[PDB]
Amino acid sequence: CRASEDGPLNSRAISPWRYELDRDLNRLPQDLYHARCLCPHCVSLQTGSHMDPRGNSELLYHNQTVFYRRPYCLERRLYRVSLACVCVRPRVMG
Amino acid sequence: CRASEDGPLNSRAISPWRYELDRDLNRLPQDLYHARCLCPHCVSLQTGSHMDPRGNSELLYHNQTVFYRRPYCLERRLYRVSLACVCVRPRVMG
Amino acid sequence: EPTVQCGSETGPSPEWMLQHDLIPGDLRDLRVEPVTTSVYSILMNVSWVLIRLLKATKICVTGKSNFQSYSCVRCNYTEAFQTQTTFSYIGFPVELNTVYFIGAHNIPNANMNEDGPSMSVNFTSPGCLDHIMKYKKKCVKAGSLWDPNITACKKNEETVEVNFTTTPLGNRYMALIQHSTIIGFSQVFEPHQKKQTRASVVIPVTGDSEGATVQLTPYFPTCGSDCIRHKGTVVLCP
Amino acid sequence: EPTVQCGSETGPSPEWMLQHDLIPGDLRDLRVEPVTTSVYSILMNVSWVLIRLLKATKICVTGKSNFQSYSCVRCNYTEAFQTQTTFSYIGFPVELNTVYFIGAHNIPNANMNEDGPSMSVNFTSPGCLDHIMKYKKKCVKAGSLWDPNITACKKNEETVEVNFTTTPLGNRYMALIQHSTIIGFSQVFEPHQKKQTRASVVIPVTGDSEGATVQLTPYFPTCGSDCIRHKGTVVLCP
Ligand SMILES: *[C@@H]1O[C@H](CO)[C@@H](O)[C@H](O)[C@H]1NC(C)=O
Ligand SMILES: *[C@@H]1O[C@H](CO)[C@@H](O)[C@H](O)[C@H]1NC(C)=O
Ligand SMILES: *[C@@H]1O[C@H](CO)[C@@H](O)[C@H](O)[C@H]1NC(C)=O
Ligand SMILES: *[C@@H]1O[C@H](CO)[C@@H](O)[C@H](O)[C@H]1NC(C)=O
Ligand SMILES: *[C@@H]1O[C@H](CO)[C@@H](O)[C@H](O)[C@H]1NC(C)=O
Ligand SMILES: *[C@@H]1O[C@H](CO)[C@@H](O)[C@H](O)[C@H]1NC(C)=O
Repeated sequence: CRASEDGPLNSRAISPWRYELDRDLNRLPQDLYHARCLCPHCVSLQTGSHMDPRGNSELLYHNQTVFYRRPYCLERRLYRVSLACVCVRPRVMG
Repeated sequence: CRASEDGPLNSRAISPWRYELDRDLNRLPQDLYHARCLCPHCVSLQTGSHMDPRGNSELLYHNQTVFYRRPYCLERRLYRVSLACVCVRPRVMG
Repeated sequence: EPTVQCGSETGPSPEWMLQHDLIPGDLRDLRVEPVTTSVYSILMNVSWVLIRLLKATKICVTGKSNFQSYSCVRCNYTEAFQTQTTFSYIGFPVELNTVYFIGAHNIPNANMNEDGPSMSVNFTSPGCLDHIMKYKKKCVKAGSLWDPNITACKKNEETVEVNFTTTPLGNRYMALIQHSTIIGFSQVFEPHQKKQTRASVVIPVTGDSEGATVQLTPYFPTCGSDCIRHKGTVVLCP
Repeated sequence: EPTVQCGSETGPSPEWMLQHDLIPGDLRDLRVEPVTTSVYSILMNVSWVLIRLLKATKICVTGKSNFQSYSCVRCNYTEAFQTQTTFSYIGFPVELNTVYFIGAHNIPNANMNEDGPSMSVNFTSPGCLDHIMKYKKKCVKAGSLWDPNITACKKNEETVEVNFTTTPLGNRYMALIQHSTIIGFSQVFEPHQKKQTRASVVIPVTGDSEGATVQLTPYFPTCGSDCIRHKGTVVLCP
């Protein structure tokens, strides 16, 4: 849960995220890497090392085109890969 | 540029983005919407009405399967739509 | 004597590719309004005010809010309408917190390498923070109906004691205290009890917290870390 | 006596759809390293350590930073090699500020309802912020070459004057003064002059600025708003 300087853009954002693996034996590509938000809350720009609770870590999603070798025969369905996290301001009721 | 409370995440983010219209009478979808960062610098989580000079704004891009009506006939070429702005830390050397 | 029959089709229309020697005009006016059906469920209302050669009309709506969504509906015409002696339609399910860009064009439309595009209207769906749509399936499970009834008492300069009513949904809760900067941050765990349903949390604070703002964020598994929040203020208790 | 030949192909392999009663094994080892070609160009070095029935192994390049990366090439063999008595490949460019995940699997591969996938290796490609990769075409315009010689002098408590060399690249400059919080903020426009290349900027400040860090931010049109900055410290000037 820290922000570095070189990057690229994954260790440089206020709410960083790490790339996790999802493997399948009939998908193109074989290896997909979703976005997983690591820091529960956004970090302070004063240091960039430690987190502050004033913000929220909310994922974003888009639909990616994948091909499935379902019994051979090919298949085309929309797939769900999280692209990146954003720091959104909270909702307060009352 | 400012952050509101209801949403969605476009008027609620530290680096807000408004959607511009790119109308093409030979593209499917006929209307797309790129994200344009109205904030040159990121907003304070204290208020969200005013920005802070300690941050930077950077877009993310993706390849979205659109269709073009080139001479009619169908054809497939990826297009580079701007999804959202995210807040990224400065790079400082000397 | 025309009537409105409407359906669903997304993607390429058959007349989009084909050419047409003569082209209809265009929809002179177009309007959209939100109308709620009695029980909730919400459906979009599309009413437009409009020649002899004319076939149908297509409506496409796009939603862009933390997700991607795209739907289209074409409404056909039953028979020609020469008389001057304005239609409407109810055909789109509306989500929560979603901006909608809606545009319609007559079919057939302007041939390629020619101008005269259509016009569009815009509208933003109501959120979950209002009273009308606070009974939705998502909102109540996300915490719209829960009433914490926060009563936080400042014990002393360093410690603050917070009372809040619990719920069966969650067991761990955030805690924030923001006046000008962050002076209080803590994490707690509490088991839910039917006999006793009030909590007591002690949090250390740095600096004078008198008159601060108490912000309660629950950890409900169904809404992640971006869950709804409830207001609280420092109340001095004798 | 096998030899290395490699082409390029992205998508589904002709053996991906087909099935095979007998399936070969897998690569014993695969190590990927970066190599530099003398003039610059940066290229990853792909080398795998490798039964009687076997044809080829595919190499793919995939990583993600602000973007995606996706390219695949094949690598045929010429003859079978029963002899017990190492292969390599140089065919892939390296981008700027991108992570890289390299994927390789023998052909043919395992069928459905089976095990034995391929492996992957990590790699972190440094950006152009290092002196070896400091003259690259893109960010050399973005300010790698420029030496500000930034010198900050404080006249009095309210104002600080900033002395620095101007460049023909930029005309409008923004500044940061950050020691504990933001105490200084201004925006100035200065035209570069061939006769005199040494400009003056006045920026008012709030509070005691002794010991602060003066930080410069140029609006060079090639780098937008994420341009490289240059560190400077306040110097008490007689
Ligand atoms: C309108 O006519 C087209 C022509 O085939 C047809 O495909 C479509 O289903 C019709 N619309 C409705 C609502 O039936
Ligand atoms: C959306 O509609 C509103 C209605 O006044 C208009 O002001 C705005 O320019 C429209 N925006 C787009 C992107 O169509
Ligand atoms: C908060 O809860 C504690 C639990 O022991 C209780 O003693 C205290 O009286 C409560 N606060 C108020 C204002 O009743
Ligand atoms: C590799 O072998 C395949 C299979 O015959 C062939 O189609 C392809 O052209 C070959 N590529 C090279 C570079 O030899
Ligand atoms: C990076 O290396 C570690 C161990 O060295 C491994 O566990 C991890 O899976 C690698 N990263 C990816 C994306 O595979
Ligand atoms: C900074 O620039 C101005 C420009 O005239 C000059 O007068 C001043 O002496 C410079 N600062 C120093 C320390 O020389």
